[PDB]
Amino acid sequence: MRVGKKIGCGNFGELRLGKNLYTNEYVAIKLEPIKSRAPQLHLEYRFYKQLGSAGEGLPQVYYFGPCGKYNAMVLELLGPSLEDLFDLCDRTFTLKTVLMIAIQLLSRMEYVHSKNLIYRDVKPENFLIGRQGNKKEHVIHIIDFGLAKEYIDPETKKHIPYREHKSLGTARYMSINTHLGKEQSRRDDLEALGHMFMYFLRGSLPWQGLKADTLKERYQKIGDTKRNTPIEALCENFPEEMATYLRYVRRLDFFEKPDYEYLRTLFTDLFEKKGYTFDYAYDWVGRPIPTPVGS
Ligand SMILES: CC(C)n1cnc2/c(=N/c3cccc(Cl)c3)nc(NCCO)[nH]c21
Ligand SMILES: CC(C)n1cnc2/c(=N/c3cccc(Cl)c3)nc(NCCO)[nH]c21
Ligand SMILES: CC(C)n1cnc2/c(=N/c3cccc(Cl)c3)nc(NCCO)[nH]c21
Repeated sequence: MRVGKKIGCGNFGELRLGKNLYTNEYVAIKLEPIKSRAPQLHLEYRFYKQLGSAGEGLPQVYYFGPCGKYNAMVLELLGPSLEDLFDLCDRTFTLKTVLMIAIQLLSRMEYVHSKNLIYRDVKPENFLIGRQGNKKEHVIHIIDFGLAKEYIDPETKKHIPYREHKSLGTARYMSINTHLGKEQSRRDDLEALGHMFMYFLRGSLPWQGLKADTLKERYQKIGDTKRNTPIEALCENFPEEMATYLRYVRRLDFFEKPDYEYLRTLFTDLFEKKGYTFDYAYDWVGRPIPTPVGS
């Protein structure tokens, strides 16, 4: 409605509706308290700037600066997330929808990697369609670069070294090697995507809803269960290509450049085999799509 409206409640701050005075267009204002003892917003801004707004499926970024008691980052206003659309579609997606998502997100993640960044926060909440009117509703955008990292050193142009005993993104989708505390690299982004694709097809993953003693133990139980769930069991009654995908990405080496084209062709060949047309008729098309604003 009017600018200044709260349009999102984030983990580190909030999201408000703004206007671009140059165009009269609505924009998104991401806010983080200046008092934050774990500031993330400026890091994110710097990453967005390294990516640029050239490659498709990245929000345009306009501004970073202090705004009252907040730091403010202003960027392109988008539509709902894949998780919201998953909820709208009663928490399963068709194969056709999942393949259209997968093919696009493989290009998106490749682009991110091409800019020397690893993403490290794959989850459905972080992939948003464009707004309805704005003719980019078919485009799946990647957002939230707060957990990202430069994996090629700017100075030496060398890949970051291998390391262990690391922190611990989001437990539901993270790679097995992330659970083991290994430094994440390009492979881990692709494995998390694969877990997300299987989440969409199945409706859930078998390491969801586990009970723990503490956060530490839940991460442990989830990681243990991922290892104990064979890909064959995980992908039972879905096309073999899903299992082929998971095997490939699980078997990538730390420094290895993924063959993104191989993975996209795996899904495109299945897409053609099934007789599907890439018409952007996702499952949610024809349903009432949430919109952040009208005008
Ligand atoms: C690039 C980031 C800062 N960005 C841009 N647009 C959005 C966004 N748009 C909304 C917000 C509320 C409802 C809807 Cl349908 C879209 N939501 C979110 N997050 C969900 C908060 O409601 N992030 C957005
Ligand atoms: C009335 C308030 C809620 N409002 C409305 N629109 C904006 C706003 N819009 C911007 C700021 C920078 C670039 C662009 Cl394109 C829009 N920014 C801000 N704050 C960031 C710049 O001070 N506030 C805005
Ligand atoms: C691209 C830049 C010049 N730009 C475009 N629109 C804005 C902007 N929009 C506002 C701010 C306050 C109220 C309203 Cl309605 C819009 N604010 C700001 N504030 C930050 C200083 O420019 N910048 C804006």
